[PDB]
Amino acid sequence: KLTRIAIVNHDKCKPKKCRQECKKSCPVVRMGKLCIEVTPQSKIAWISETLCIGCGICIKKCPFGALSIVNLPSNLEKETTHRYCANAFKLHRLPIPRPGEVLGLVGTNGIGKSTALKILAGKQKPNLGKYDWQEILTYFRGSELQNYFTKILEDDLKAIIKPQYVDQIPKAAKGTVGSILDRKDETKTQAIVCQQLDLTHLKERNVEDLSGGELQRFACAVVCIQKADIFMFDEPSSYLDVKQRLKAAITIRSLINPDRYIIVVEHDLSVLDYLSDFICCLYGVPSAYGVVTMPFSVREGINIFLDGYVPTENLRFRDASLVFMCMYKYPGMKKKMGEFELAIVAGEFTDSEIMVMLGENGTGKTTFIRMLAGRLKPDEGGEVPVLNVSYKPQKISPKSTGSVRQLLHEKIRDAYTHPQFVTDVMKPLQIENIIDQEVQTLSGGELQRVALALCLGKPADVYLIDEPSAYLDSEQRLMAARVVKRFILHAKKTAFVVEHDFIMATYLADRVIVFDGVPSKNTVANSPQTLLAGMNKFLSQLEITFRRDPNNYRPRINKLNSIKDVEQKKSGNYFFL
Amino acid sequence: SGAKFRISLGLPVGAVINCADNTGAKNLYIISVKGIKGRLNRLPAAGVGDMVMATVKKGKPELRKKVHPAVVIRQRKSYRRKDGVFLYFEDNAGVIVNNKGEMKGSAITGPVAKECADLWPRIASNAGSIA
Amino acid sequence: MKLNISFPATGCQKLIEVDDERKLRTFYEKRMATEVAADALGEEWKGYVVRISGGNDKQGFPMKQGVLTHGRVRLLLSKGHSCYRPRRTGERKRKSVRGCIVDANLSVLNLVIVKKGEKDIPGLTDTTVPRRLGPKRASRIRKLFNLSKEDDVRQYVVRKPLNKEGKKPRTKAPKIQR
Amino acid sequence: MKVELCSFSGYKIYPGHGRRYARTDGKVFQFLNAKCESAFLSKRNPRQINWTVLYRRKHKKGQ
RNA sequence: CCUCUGGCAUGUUGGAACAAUGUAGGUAAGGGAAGUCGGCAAGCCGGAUCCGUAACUUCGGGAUAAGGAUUGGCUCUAAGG
RNA sequence: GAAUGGAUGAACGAGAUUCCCACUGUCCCUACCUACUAUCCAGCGAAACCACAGCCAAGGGAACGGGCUUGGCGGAAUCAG
RNA sequence: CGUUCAUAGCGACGUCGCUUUUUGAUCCUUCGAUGUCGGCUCUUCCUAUCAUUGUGAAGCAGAAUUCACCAAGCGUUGGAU
RNA sequence: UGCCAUGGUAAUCCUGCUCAGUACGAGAGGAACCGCAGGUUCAGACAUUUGGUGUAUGUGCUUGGCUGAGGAGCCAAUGGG
RNA sequence: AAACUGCGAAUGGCUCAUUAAAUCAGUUAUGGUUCCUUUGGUCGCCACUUGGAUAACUGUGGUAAUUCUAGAGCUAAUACAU
RNA sequence: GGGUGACGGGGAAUCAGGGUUCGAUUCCGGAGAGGGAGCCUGAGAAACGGCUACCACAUCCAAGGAAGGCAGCAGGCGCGCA
Ligand SMILES: Nc1ncnc2c1ncn2[C@@H]1O[C@H](COP(=O)(O)OP(=O)(O)O)[C@@H](O)[C@H]1O
Ligand SMILES: Nc1ncnc2c1ncn2[C@@H]1O[C@H](COP(=O)(O)OP(=O)(O)O)[C@@H](O)[C@H]1O
Ligand code: SF4
Ligand code: SF4
Ligand SMILES: [Mg+2]
Ligand SMILES: [Mg+2]
Ligand SMILES: [Mg+2]
Ligand SMILES: [Mg+2]
Ligand SMILES: [Mg+2]
Ligand SMILES: [Mg+2]
Ligand SMILES: [Mg+2]
Ligand SMILES: [Mg+2]
Ligand SMILES: [Mg+2]
Ligand SMILES: [Mg+2]
Ligand SMILES: [Mg+2]
Ligand SMILES: [Mg+2]
Ligand SMILES: [Mg+2]
Ligand SMILES: [Mg+2]
Ligand SMILES: [Mg+2]
Ligand SMILES: [Mg+2]
Ligand SMILES: [Mg+2]
Ligand SMILES: [Mg+2]
Ligand SMILES: [Mg+2]
Ligand SMILES: [Mg+2]
Ligand SMILES: [Mg+2]
Ligand SMILES: [Mg+2]
Repeated sequence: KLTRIAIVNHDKCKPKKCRQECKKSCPVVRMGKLCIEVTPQSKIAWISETLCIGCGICIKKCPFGALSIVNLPSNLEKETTHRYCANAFKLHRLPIPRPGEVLGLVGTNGIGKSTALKILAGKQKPNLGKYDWQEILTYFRGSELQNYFTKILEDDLKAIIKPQYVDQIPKAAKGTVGSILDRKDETKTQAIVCQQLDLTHLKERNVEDLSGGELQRFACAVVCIQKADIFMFDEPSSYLDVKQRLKAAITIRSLINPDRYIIVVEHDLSVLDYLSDFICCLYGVPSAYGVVTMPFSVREGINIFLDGYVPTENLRFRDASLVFMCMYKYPGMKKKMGEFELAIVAGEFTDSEIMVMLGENGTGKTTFIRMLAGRLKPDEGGEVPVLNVSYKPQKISPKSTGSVRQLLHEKIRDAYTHPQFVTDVMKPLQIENIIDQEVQTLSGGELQRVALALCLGKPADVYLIDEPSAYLDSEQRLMAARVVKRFILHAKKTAFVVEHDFIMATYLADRVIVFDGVPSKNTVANSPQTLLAGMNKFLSQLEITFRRDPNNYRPRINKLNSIKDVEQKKSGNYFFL
Repeated sequence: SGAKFRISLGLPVGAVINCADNTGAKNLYIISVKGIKGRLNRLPAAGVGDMVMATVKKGKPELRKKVHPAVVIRQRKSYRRKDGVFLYFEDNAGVIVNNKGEMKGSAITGPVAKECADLWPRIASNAGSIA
Repeated sequence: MKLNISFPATGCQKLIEVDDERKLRTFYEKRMATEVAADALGEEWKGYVVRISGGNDKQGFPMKQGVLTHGRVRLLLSKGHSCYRPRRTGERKRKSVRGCIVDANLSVLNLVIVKKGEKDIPGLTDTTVPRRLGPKRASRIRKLFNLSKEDDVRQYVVRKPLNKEGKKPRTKAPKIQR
Repeated sequence: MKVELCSFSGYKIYPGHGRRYARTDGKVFQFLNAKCESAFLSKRNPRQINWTVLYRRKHKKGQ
C-alpha cells in the first residue's frame, strides 16, 4: 500500500526558458501517454500521478529543480482535508480544536500547518482534495470538527491570528503603543493585560522603536484585548525572554472561556507544555504533504514528537528520535551611564567554548554584546580587544536584492567552499536548498539559518549569537545548536549565545554567564559559572523550577507552590543535569 | 552512558521464566544468554536486564517452536544494588522482544526490575511498576 | 508545612509558612484534636495553646479523625461523614482520607488557638471581625440579651444596616422565628 | 540514607542490612533479617508474635 | 520405635587429636537433567477417611489408575448391647 | 513371512528402548556439618615384592636407559600425602 | 583466468620438496602378557595463526576483506543425535 | 633485623557512551585515535553485608515411649522439625 | 439567586443476550402477604411554644487533576432533638 | 439430557375445506444495561443516565493518584448483502 505525489514548485518552474524537457526524458511519455503535459507556452508543468511511474528521471532532467516526486502511504488518500492545485501540497486531517482548551500544534514547517490554521480560522474552505459546506460537514461527522464548523457557519465566530512574522507589523500600523491598544479595545482590559505582559514603560513609545521581544508582547496583548472566539497563536515565544514567554503563556491560558477555542503553536517545547492541555502533531514530507495526528495529551503528544513514531498509526515518520586553555581575562569592569550602572565580574575565556548568556531582554545582553564588539563605545572603562568578532543579530531584514549564492560569496568565499565548514554548517542547515532562491523570498527560519552560516563563516576569535532558536523549528533548533558546537570545536574560537530557551541553553552550555538586576538599572554580570550552578541561579532569580520525564528527559515546567517545585527550591536543584 | 554493573544471575540455560507480556506466550525456555563468551562446563546465565534467546514452551502456536530474543525482567535470585540493598522478585519472568530492543508485546504485567528498565527503555515505557 | 492557624474568639485566621523540623517537632507524631503548646514554635507565640484539628495531606487528601496511622487509608463513606458530600439520597462512596497522626508528610496543618498567652500578633489577635449575623430564633435572642418570656423579644433584636445599596441604607433585620 | 521499616517486625533497617522483596502484585516489603522474612513467607500474622512491634502496640506494652 | 522379665559389656585393645583423601549419613541460595551411554545415585510419592477415576480389555481387569480434599489437642453430642 | 510358526494381544515383568509431568547437588559449582577411619602415642604386629639399584636432556644402542657417551648437575636422617 | 592485465587473488601441462596429526609397506623390540576404543579429569609442548597486539597487500573509498610478515602472550565455549 | 644468587611469575579480551551519522562515499551505508563507564575469562584475597551450613545439640515447637503425676528430663546410631 | 427541607429520579425510552411448564396466555387463590400516593373513616411548668446543630453567606486554604473537599466564623427550620 | 437462525402472547403472511410458515419489531407480559457478584437509600430497586468489588476493555496523571459504561436521541467506528 504505497502511492506517489508529483509536486511542481511554481516559483521555479518556468516552462519557456527550459523548453519542453520532462516529456522528452519521461519514459511514460516516450511510450506515448499523458504522463506529463507542458508545451513551450503555458505556465507550470502538469503531471498525472496516476500514470507516473516514479522512475525519478524528470526530476534529474528539469534544469531548475522544479519537479519532485515523493512516496506517500495509500491509507492517507481517503483522509485528505485539503489540496490547493494539481501537483501541489496535500494536507491530511485537521487538528481537533476543543472549546475552553488550548490546542498545541507541534511539528516542523512546510507540513501544511498554515493551511490548517486558515481552515480553522474559516478563511479557507476545505476543498477536501477535489480542487460544499454540507458535504464538508458530512465528511467531518462523529468528531468535534463538525461541531466546530457548524458553530462557525451560523454564529459568525471571529478568527483572530497572532502572526508568525513580527517584523512586518511595524511597517503597516502607525502611532504609539498606547494609542493602538486604546483603538482596539473591546473587553476594556488594557491595564491588567499590560501588567501581565509589562507594557507600562512601552505605552509611550512608537511601534518602530520596539525590539523583537517587546513587539511580541504588544501583539499578544492586542489579541488578548480583542473580543473573539477561535484564537490562533503562531509562535508567541519567539523573540521573547524566559520570564516574558511564561507570562505570555499565562495570559493565553487566562483567555480560556468555555466559549472560546484557542490554538497555540509553539516550538519551545517547555513553553508549549506549559501552554496547552491538548496536542496534535504534524508529520509529513516538508513541501509535499502533511498529516495532522489524532489528538494526544500534552505529555504524550510531545513524547510522540520526540520519538518520531506515532504508535497508533504505526508510522515512524522521522528516522531518529530527538532525545537529550585560557585565551583572555577581563577584570572588574564598570560602565556607568550616569543614572544606570552596568557592572562585570572578573573571569576566564577558554578557547573552544560556548558561553551561554542568562538574563533578560533589557538586562542588556545586546548592549554588552555591542560593547564587546566595538559597535557600542564605552562611557567608562574601555573594552578594546585586538580581536576580529562576528555578530548574529536578533532582527533579521532581507534588504540586499539578489540570490543567497551572491550573499555567500560576497561575504565569504573561502568558508562557502571549504568542506569542513560545509559539513558543519551548509549541509545541516539545508543551505543547499536555499542557495538558489532569492534573499527577498526567504522565510523567517531560512533567514535565521543563513544568519548562522554568515557569522560562523566570517573569521574571528569571538562569535556572538543573539537568538539562534528564534523562528527555527524544534528540529532545526537542535541542528543549529549542534552546528555551533562543532564549528567551535574545530575552530578553537570562543562564542557567546544569547538564548532564552532552557532546552538550547542546557544543550550548548560549557560555561554560563549570568546577568542580575532589572533592565535600565544596575546589571551585575557574574563570572562564568559552571552549568550546574549557573542555571540554578538564573532559575532562582526568575522563580521557576523544572523536572525530567524519564522517557526523553525533556524539561517540563512547574506551578508555583506545587510540591515538586517547593522540594526543588529547598534542595537547590531547580532542574536536573 | 551509565553502564550496567554485574548482578547475581540465577537463570542458567534451561530455565523457564514465565512470560509477563500480552503476547500469548505463557513460558519462556531460556536456550542461551546473549553476550557470553564462557568457559568449559559453565552454563550461560542471565540475570535481570539481560538479553536472552528463549523458546516459548507453552502458549499460542504462532509463537511455539521457534526462537525469540527476550529480556529477563524479574528474577527470584537475590541481587545486590550498589546502594547495598538486596532485592528479589517472587517469580522469574521476561518479555519477548526483537533484536533492537523493542517489545513484540504491548503491556507488561507485574513489576520490572529497575536494572532492566534503565537499560531497556521500551520495556520501561510499558512497565507499570518499577522495582 | 503551610500551617493554617485560626484564633476562633476573634474571627480571624492566618496562613503561616514554617520550616525547620525542630520548629515543628512539637506537633509531629500527635493525634488530631490534641492541644499542643506553641512556645517551642516561636517566642512570638509565648505560652500559646493550639488545638490541632488536622487539615490536609500533601497530594490534597484531608485528614479525618479515627483512622490513625500516618498514611492514607481509603474508606467507604456515607451521609454524616467527613471528607464526603453525597450527591444522592443514600449515596455511598469510596474516598481516600488520611491518618489522624501528624507528620511532615502533610501540606497543611490546621491549628485552632485555644489560649493566647502574654504576647499579641498582628493579623490574628489585633483584628476582630464580628459574628456575621446575630440571633434569629427567639430563644437565642432572649439568651443573648437576658430577657425571659415577659420582656418583648421584638425590641431587643439584632439589626444590620446595609449601606452602599444605591439610594439609602435599610435598617435591616431578620424574621424572628419561633 | 533513608532508614526503612521492616514490613514484618517494625524494627528500623539501617542502609547495609536486610533484604527487599518485590511481590508480583506490585508491592514491596523490607525485611530486617531472615527470621522476619521467613515469618512473612509462612504467612504468620505479626500481631500474634510477641517480639514484633505490631504485637506490642496491640497489647499496650510499655507506657 | 520405647519399655519389664531375663541377658549383655559394643563383638581380638586403649588414650590424644579433628588435616587431606576416603566409608556411611545429612543440608543446601537461584536454576531443574543443562550432568551422563543412560535420571546411574538421591529425591519426590507414601498411612487412613472422604470424594474421584481414562485409554484399552480375554469384560475378570486396568485401579492405590490419574486428580483432589481432610487428618492435631481439647470439650461435648448422637448412634450402636 | 506362516507350529523352522505369521499376525495380534488384555493382564503381568528386579526384562530391552523413547518422551512428558513431578522431583531432586546428576550438573552450573561447589560449600558446610556429623560418625568411623586415616593422623600421634602405649601395647601388639603381618605380607606381597626384591640382579644391583634408584635426578634429568639428548645421543647412539635389540630402532622409548637408573646405569653407557656428551651435557645439565649432586648435601645427612626423615613425616603426611 | 582475473572486463583490460601471466603472478592483487589465482593457476593448467610439467616439476622440486617437506611432514609423520591419514593409511599403507615393513616386521627390528616385546607372546614366564607393556591392560586392548572412546569420553571425563589435568598439565605441558608445537605452529602449519581462527581471534587478539604490531605491521606490509590488494581487483583496500568507507564498512566488510581476503593475501603475506614478526608472533604461540592470552584465548578458542554452552547444547540436540 | 636484613640483603639477594638462583628458581617461579599473570593478567585477559569485550561491550556501551563520546569522537559521529563525522571522515570516506553519487547514495546506500559507514569508520578510527584520545577520553569516560562498565563487563568476560583468569588470578590473589576476604566474610561488613546477602546467601549456604549448623550437634554451641543454643532456644522454642512436636510424635512414640520411659522416670506414679506435676515440674524437670531422657531414649528413638543426629527422633523429627 | 443560593442553600437546607420535601417529593421525584423504580415511570418512560431502548434492546431480545438469556430463558422451553421456564417466560407467557386463559383460569382461579391470597381464609398465605406487602403496598408511597389517592379517596373515605379514625385522629381527648416549654405549651403565651423548649434544646443545639448545620448549610447557603463570610473568610484561611490544600491538591498537577474530578459535579474533590478541610479548618475557622456565623445563622434558620415541618431538617435533627426534647 | 441435548438442540434451537427460541424472548411468550396479541398478532403477520399465505390460503377452497383443512393446514403450512412467521411473529427482534410501536399493545400486554418478561428479562438486561460490557461481563459476573454484593448492597445503600427508599413505599417500591438486588436500580445501573445509584454505589462497592473482580474480570474484560479503555481515559488524564505533575505517576502520588483520579475518573468510566449510547441494548436513550443524534452521530462515529466496526461488522457486514442489509
Ligand atoms: N495560492 C497558492 N497557489 C499555488 N501554490 C501555493 C499557494 N499557496 C501556497 N502554495 C504552495 O504550497 C507550498 C506550501 O505552502 P503552505 O501549505 O501554505 O505552507 P505550510 O506547509 O507551512 O502550511 C508552497 O511552497 C507554495 O509553493
Ligand atoms: N547609538 C545609540 N544612541 C542612542 N540610544 C541608543 C543607541 N544604541 C542603543 N540605544 C538605546 O538603548 C536601548 C536598549 O538597546 P537595545 O539594543 O534595544 O537593547 P534591548 O534589545 O535589550 O532592548 C534602546 O531603547 C535604545 O534607544
Ligand atoms: S517520474 Fe513519473 S513523470 Fe517524472 S518521468 Fe519518471 S515517470 Fe514521467
Ligand atoms: S518542469 Fe522543469 S523542465 Fe519540465 S517544464 Fe516545468 S521547468 Fe521546464
Ligand atoms: Mg562438559
Ligand atoms: Mg562401637
Ligand atoms: Mg572394648
Ligand atoms: Mg566375637
Ligand atoms: Mg538446590
Ligand atoms: Mg553433554
Ligand atoms: Mg544431555
Ligand atoms: Mg533409581
Ligand atoms: Mg495405567
Ligand atoms: Mg524362511
Ligand atoms: Mg524364519
Ligand atoms: Mg630400568
Ligand atoms: Mg587473458
Ligand atoms: Mg604399565
Ligand atoms: Mg609462522
Ligand atoms: Mg511434662
Ligand atoms: Mg442459539
Ligand atoms: Mg415490551
Ligand atoms: Mg434490572
Ligand atoms: Mg455496548
Ligand atoms: Mg446492577
Ligand atoms: Mg446510558
